[PDB]
Amino acid sequence: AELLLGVNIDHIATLRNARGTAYPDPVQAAFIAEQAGADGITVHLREDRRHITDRDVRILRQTLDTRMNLEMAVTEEMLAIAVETKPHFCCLVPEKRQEVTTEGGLDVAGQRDKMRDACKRLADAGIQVSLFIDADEEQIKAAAEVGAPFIEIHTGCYADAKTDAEQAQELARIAKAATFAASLGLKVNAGHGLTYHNVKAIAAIPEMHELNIGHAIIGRAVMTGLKDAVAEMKRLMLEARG
Amino acid sequence: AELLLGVNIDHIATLRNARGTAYPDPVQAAFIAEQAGADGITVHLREDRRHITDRDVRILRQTLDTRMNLEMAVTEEMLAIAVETKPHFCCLVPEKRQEVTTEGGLDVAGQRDKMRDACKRLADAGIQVSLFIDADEEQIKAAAEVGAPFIEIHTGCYADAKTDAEQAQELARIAKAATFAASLGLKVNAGHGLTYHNVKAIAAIPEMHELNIGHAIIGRAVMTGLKDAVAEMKRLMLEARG
Amino acid sequence: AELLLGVNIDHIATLRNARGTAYPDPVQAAFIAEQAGADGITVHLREDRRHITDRDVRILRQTLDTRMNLEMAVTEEMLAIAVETKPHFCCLVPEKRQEVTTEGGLDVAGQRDKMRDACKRLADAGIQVSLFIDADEEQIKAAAEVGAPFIEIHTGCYADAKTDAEQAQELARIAKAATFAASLGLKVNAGHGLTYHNVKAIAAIPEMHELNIGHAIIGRAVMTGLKDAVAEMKRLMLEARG
Amino acid sequence: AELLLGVNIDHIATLRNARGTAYPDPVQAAFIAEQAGADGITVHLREDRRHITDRDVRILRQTLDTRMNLEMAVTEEMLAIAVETKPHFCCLVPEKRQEVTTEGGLDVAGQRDKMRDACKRLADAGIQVSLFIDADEEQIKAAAEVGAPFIEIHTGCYADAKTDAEQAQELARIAKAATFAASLGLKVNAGHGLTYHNVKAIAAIPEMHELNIGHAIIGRAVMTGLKDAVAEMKRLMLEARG
Amino acid sequence: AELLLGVNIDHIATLRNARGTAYPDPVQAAFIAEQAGADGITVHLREDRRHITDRDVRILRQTLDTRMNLEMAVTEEMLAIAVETKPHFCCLVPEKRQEVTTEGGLDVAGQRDKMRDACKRLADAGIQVSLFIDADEEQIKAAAEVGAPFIEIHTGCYADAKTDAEQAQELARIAKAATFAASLGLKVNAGHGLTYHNVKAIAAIPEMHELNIGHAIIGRAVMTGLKDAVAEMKRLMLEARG
Amino acid sequence: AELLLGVNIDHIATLRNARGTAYPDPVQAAFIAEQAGADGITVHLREDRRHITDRDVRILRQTLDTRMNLEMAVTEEMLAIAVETKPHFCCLVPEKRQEVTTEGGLDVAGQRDKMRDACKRLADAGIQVSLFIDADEEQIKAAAEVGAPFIEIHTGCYADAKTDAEQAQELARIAKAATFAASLGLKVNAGHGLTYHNVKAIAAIPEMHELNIGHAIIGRAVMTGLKDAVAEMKRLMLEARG
Amino acid sequence: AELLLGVNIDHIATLRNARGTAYPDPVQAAFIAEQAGADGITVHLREDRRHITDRDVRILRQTLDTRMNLEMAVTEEMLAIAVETKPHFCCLVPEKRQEVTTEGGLDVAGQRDKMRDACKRLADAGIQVSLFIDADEEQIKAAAEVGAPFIEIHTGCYADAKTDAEQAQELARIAKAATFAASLGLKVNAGHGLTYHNVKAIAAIPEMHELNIGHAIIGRAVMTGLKDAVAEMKRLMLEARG
Amino acid sequence: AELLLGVNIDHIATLRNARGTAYPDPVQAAFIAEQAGADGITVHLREDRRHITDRDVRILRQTLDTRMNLEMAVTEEMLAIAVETKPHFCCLVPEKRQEVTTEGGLDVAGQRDKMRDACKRLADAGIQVSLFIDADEEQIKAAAEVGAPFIEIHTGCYADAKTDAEQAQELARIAKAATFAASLGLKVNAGHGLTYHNVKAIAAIPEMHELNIGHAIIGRAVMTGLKDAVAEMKRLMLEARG
Ligand code: PXP
Ligand code: PXP
Ligand code: PXP
Ligand code: PXP
Ligand code: PXP
Ligand code: PXP
Ligand code: PXP
Repeated sequence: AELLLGVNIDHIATLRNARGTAYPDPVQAAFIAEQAGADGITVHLREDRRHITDRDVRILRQTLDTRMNLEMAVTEEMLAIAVETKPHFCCLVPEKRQEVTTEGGLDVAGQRDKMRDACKRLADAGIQVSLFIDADEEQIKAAAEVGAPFIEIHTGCYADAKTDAEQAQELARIAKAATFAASLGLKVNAGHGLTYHNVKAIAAIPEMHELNIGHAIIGRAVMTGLKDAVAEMKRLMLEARG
Repeated sequence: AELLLGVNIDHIATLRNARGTAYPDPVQAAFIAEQAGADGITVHLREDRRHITDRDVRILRQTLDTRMNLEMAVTEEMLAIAVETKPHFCCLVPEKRQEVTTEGGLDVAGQRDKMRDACKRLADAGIQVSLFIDADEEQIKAAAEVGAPFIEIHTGCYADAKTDAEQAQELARIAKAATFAASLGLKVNAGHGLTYHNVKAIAAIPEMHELNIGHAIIGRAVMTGLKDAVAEMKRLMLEARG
Repeated sequence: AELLLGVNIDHIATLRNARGTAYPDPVQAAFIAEQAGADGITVHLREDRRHITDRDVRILRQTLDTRMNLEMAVTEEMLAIAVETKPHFCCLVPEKRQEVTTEGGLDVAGQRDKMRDACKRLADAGIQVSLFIDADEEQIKAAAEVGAPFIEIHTGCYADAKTDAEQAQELARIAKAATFAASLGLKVNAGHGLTYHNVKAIAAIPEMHELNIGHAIIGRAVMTGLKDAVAEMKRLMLEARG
Repeated sequence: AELLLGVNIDHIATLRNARGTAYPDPVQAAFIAEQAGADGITVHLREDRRHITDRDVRILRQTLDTRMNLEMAVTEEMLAIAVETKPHFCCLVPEKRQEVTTEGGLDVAGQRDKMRDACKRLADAGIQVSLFIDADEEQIKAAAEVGAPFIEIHTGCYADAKTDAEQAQELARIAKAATFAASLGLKVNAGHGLTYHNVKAIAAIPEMHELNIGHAIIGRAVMTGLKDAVAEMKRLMLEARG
Repeated sequence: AELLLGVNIDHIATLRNARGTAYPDPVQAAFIAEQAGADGITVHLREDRRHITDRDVRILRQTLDTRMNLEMAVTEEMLAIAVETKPHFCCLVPEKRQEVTTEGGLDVAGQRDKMRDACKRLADAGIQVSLFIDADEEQIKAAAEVGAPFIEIHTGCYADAKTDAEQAQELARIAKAATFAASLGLKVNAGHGLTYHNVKAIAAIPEMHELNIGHAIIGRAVMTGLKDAVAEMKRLMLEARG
Repeated sequence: AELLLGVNIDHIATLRNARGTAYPDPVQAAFIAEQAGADGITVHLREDRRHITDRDVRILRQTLDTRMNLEMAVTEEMLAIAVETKPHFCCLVPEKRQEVTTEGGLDVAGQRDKMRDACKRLADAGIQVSLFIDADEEQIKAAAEVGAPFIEIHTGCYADAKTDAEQAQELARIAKAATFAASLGLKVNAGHGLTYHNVKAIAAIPEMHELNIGHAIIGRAVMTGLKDAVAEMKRLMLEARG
Repeated sequence: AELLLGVNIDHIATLRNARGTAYPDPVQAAFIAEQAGADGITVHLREDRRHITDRDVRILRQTLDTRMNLEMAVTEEMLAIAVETKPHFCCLVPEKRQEVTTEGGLDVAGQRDKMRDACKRLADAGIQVSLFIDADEEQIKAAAEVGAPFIEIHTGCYADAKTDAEQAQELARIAKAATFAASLGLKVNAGHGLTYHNVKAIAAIPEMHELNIGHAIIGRAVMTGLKDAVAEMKRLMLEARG
Repeated sequence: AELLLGVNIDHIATLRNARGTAYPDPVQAAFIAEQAGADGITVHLREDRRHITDRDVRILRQTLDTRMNLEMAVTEEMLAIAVETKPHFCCLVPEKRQEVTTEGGLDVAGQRDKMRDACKRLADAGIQVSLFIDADEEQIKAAAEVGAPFIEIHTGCYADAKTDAEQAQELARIAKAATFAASLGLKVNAGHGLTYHNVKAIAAIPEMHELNIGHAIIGRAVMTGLKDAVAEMKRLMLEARG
């Protein structure tokens, strides 16, 4: 099967929420992405509704032609929204109310019960769960044990590497983590900080199932337009695999 | 002489600052806009460097092929920077820091002395001053008496009008204010809230020298790309005048 | 006051409804059209929901950046839906459950009580009413007398003209009818059967406020794409006025 | 031997037939498609001529630069039309006058005499026959036994799969069925319900000769234009094979 | 009314007829032209079928969305074909079997009876006749007297002018001829040798109803593509009139 | 090494020569093609200067950025011009003057001495010689014995095959001939009649060095423009080899 | 009638001559420009052949579809080249210190016999002569006295104005000089330093016959490509006259 | 893994410096290239600042989203600039006669102490150093001996080959030199004179890390625009490795 691309459109909403106006509309962006290389659309419903809103989730759930990947913190509010929304995928992330963006991976190994119940609860509601974690063997083994079918490896450290060596070290760390996760029966994704110049090495990793990318695509889109921004990212991804 | 377009690129920076990375870069957005219909580039340096930064102003000042319109609050920090930067145009606006955007016009009539000096100060630097004000005769007479070459009428109320009637009222108000301003020897600009659907009626106002538009252009841009977004806005404006 | 274009996206749904699938989605078409020259989006909620559905109307009302023009028959059902949806505009038309399309013109002059009540009811909910009528001064006088602020002249006979002379005659007739309409205080729109080759003569009529075009645009769109189809239509319309 | 694409333009006519007008014209669509990646054009001449008409078939047979694949039910009428038109390919399908679309699969195993005669008759006129069947080895063995050189596996159950597991199962089933088909000397096509997101798994099946896709392409076309819609589909198909 | 453009597609056929292949097909070119600025499609059925064939006329007559302008010599063969074909317009030209192209205008003043019967015969068959003639008062008066509703002034001499003065003289000669023709009640067209650099002066002439252009459009199309080639010619024409 | 594309621009001239004007100009068409996938430009100087002229060869020789492939008949006039012009490649073909195009291959086996000298003569000028021949071993052995570096297999019969079977026969014949030619140390090219739909099977033949294609490319060009036409042909060829 | 644009392609050669290679080729740039809004092509053959070369001139003279405007210094070498070349226009420019004014134009009032001689000589050969001069009444009287039919006003000072005031002044001086020149029977062009942002004010001057623009267009072309850069400039010019 | 492309934007500055103006601006060309396939940007800061200037370097260092490859001659001025500039890469090149070999590369084997010194010094500052040298074993041993981590092979001879044979020879010599260089622990780049038609053979060499290309891309850009020129070059490179 081919490498999939999940396009995170949160930042379309962050441009909108800077004013009280309704544009640009994430609902439009999703249609564009889905027709230009996206295999899924991702939204992170933050507790503070900083960008994506309940209104967005609600309409997107009815308009997406592919499937929704709902990113959210593991809280009662979100599990409840998640269960009612029935998104195809749900990606559990850690979240501070005023963090710049998603900081690190979930602390699964240190909250086994909490994650186990959440996975169970989402799974009963027919949602395929993905735990966003660091390329960390302990967290990976834990994710598998709490029952999650997917993990999504945080590519931030790789993305922020300051030197070519630091970068190669993070790459290898991620590739090995991915291999270990698959050996435990997990399906594995990756995301955060992926760009047009750093994505191919990540996409070359065989175990990768889907990459979730947002900011870099939206950043290219304001110059170039979303359609091309997405098509270009999807092109580079398949090139790395061929 | 033709109606001019000033593109505000603040929101390119908004998108960039949502994260710690450097893209999208306001410097790229300016080249694009200048080559697609913009006659000048506007940047608003907020006290809280929310979006546009000193870095941005410093490089932009060296890369713009047209000219800078520096929107700023009337404070000593800003006046010093302006005198220092020598932007072709300077647009004085009220500011609070935690504001969603620039609300209404400047209280010029109520601070004649403070405005009188800033105008003289900036003009001695060879900068052309624009006072962002409400479509209010008291304020226009003030701006005139104080010596500012330009005023920029706030189109916010017109943009937010809730009914067709309310819109029409706000329009006639801006149109009558523009004629009045012109009769006092002021050159008049307009801006804030202008979109692809409400710009023409404002562009048709004879006295209008330049319209400063930002958010609606960036909003169209994440869908179509900055180039077409700017070219479209400019096309609508020239059509209005024709 | 620029000639406006209202894009009827009914036929996007005509294509969607031929199968059980959900694409093409009217919601996407609306965003494209509103950004390519459409000043308003029009949908005909038929008694038989052959294309636009309650879902489309419910979501469109939330995603439209411009304004909805709800075409509907005068029935208790429709009037209830309209009062609740609160479209910006509402266009009342004659409906025969099994018709190929709107055959043409409401009999207002013979149902003044019915139309009078409909108009008031919709106006009470804040909806600007448009009575779809033939280029007939008796019908027009009636529309004015019943209180509708708008009328839309049926351009179908003009569109189906079999000879250049028949066409010329229906043009003159539409033109005289529109001038009469305006002298009564009515705002006048026109629609049905307009094409890329017959639209200019109608757009040239000075009294025209908005043209409502659907089928020709969708027919061009499957070939060239909605964006260019809408833009071309709007371009020809503005050329006619110049 | 490259995977071929057969573009079914039935739905261009679906849009044309909603009115009395003659556009969009299937004849134009055919030229566009044949020049954008289509290797053959497909039309379904329905008993009720709801879309493609005798005119379309008569003109298409003269304007096609590639080859026609006539989809039709097995009736004396159709067989007579086919013998006279002499399409390069003919695809026999089950037809119920009022169906939404081809429901799926001919019952060949239970009408061997009928199908045997049809196949011979068409082959006598030089037409290469294709029996549209379900991924069913009994039906497939029969198609081979009756003398048809081609079969087209119905991909509808796979397209309408409600769960990833159901989908995976219909894929495996289509795949095993195709391999069995080939071992019998049959050439195997596939069609119905294929989309931009579900086409690769089908295109990857090595035995596949030509995919016949219609609705998804037209649905994308109203948005982006036929040319790009066909090209995108063909591009994804060739990527799956590589 | 706006200046119309009749696109002559003969040369699409001349490229085709250089081989025994069927491409490029005039039928495709006509659809493109008609959707890119053409108001009518012109074909010259030559006695030697050098480019356009009976097959072309026959299919075009069924596919054109606008109307056909049949150019032909005044011979029994053509009058008969013309009457059976019932094209909207028929343009009578003089013709040698092996001339490079149409050489000059019809000799109407010297074949009054012949032209009178031909006009009559075509007119009974409901065809609007146009006599292609030189910008010559005697020929123009004659055309009017023999009954033709249209004349088409040969722009060849203007097109071939060797010097700027020779050119200005031909321009004036054509403008005066056009004025004289209109004064006699004739509707007037122009064509032959019109290019992207010489068309505007011709289009600026008020009496001009439709320009018929071929070679230059096809010559640009091989580089640029027909759509743009036509749109560009149509753009220049309307510019000259505004 | 990759499969090369040689674009024959003769038919650009065909279109130009249909009239007395200078457009379209082969010189423009060459720049376009060289920048869109062509690795060389081919021009066939016919004795009757039907399309390409001495002017064309003289300027082209100075403007080509890649290299010229001069197709000519084996006559003294031509040999002299070739020796004079110094084209990188020279392709010897049979010619009659009133022929629709180049029919079959050169009779090399039957004129060994004449061909032996032309080859030696041209090679002494530093020109690489290609003998246009039929996929016939007798001719290939002849071309080998005579000293020509290259042979170009005539793909005409393959292009004209009337049935799928006949096509397959012609293909295997060209494929086996190419391998044979290669085994005798000849470099092999192919051409004549290659289209967008039959090129791949020929491109896939391993031994093929360069395919010379003209008419189908010019034919696509009047619709889409030379650039896309060439780029498309080249894309299909590289796909075949991959 | 129509304001004309002459594109100076000198800097195409400037980029080519930076190396020993032949690309980019001015011959190609000329075809692009002539089909994108250029009404003529300008090349300045410098004595030192810094950019444009003898071959450029020789070949361009055979490939231009419009006309050549040969720019040259007044020497015997150039007069003989121009006489032999027969360009349509010749623009005499200063190339040495003993030829220019303190501003940049050709010193005509100081070389009256030389110019009188060049003018008469070029004219005998059928070349229309333009004298490149300053917006200077003395030089203009001189040009009129000497026999030149055209003058081309140097817009450099205007283009280099450092302040708005300074710019308005130079504009004025050019406009006045244009009116003055016209009153003496001279046709007048303008050029040097014209850009996308300063051209409209110059285009609006009514007496302007043609604007000669080079560097800004090529400067834009490296980013957007020559076609759009030329088209855009022409569009801006026509907007200025509407 | 992926072959990389470094775009040299020197000639953007070459076109700008031909005048006193600031356009075209290298800062813009860099954003375009980095988003169109460039993996790095190269600027050669010449002692004479013929094209790239100090401001270019200073600003580019702050705007590049990828990395800078500073090309410079080995002098104290440049070493200090590079040390202070901290570009990611530095490519040492000959700028004076007493620095080059008879071919074009830097004479390392003849200035071993100087290079050993530059290499060590740049390295201490974190700059990866590349020595631009000939496909010469002696210079390569020297570069290895001296400590440089990279060499960039001069492809000029290969690019200027006058005959196919001559070209195959230089290709071979480059390939051998690449393998040899790699065997000594050096990473290797290539560049100078690479074009759209000669790059694939160089890209196919496995040891190649990055190709540095400038003039051909800018040469193409003036025609097609920088974005497509960069994209096209990158596409050709990747095709070569597939
Ligand atoms: C779990 C997860 N995956 C992917 C992303 C996408 O990150 P980026 O916007 O950096 O591409 C995010 C950012 O919210 C995330 O939180
Ligand atoms: C202070 C200020 N902010 C922003 C803008 C532009 O705002 P908007 O983004 O709505 O066009 C203007 C121009 O009126 C302005 O003066
Ligand atoms: C009242 C009215 N106006 C305009 C239209 C649009 O018509 P068309 O699809 O013919 O463009 C319709 C569709 O029936 C309509 O009912
Ligand atoms: C009567 C007539 N009008 C117009 C044309 C178009 O001429 P051109 O191909 O030169 O544009 C022709 C050429 O056949 C013609 O004969
Ligand atoms: C003599 C000759 N003519 C024409 C061509 C190209 O022909 P076509 O136009 O069919 O590609 C070739 C290349 O085979 C050729 O050798
Ligand atoms: C006489 C003349 N006119 C116009 C131009 C065009 O100047 P620019 O390249 O500045 O647009 C030039 C420069 O070659 C010139 O010499
Ligand atoms: C060391 C080096 N590499 C690569 C290049 C690129 O050369 P070209 O401009 O010929 O593509 C240059 C020329 O600046 C160079 O000096």
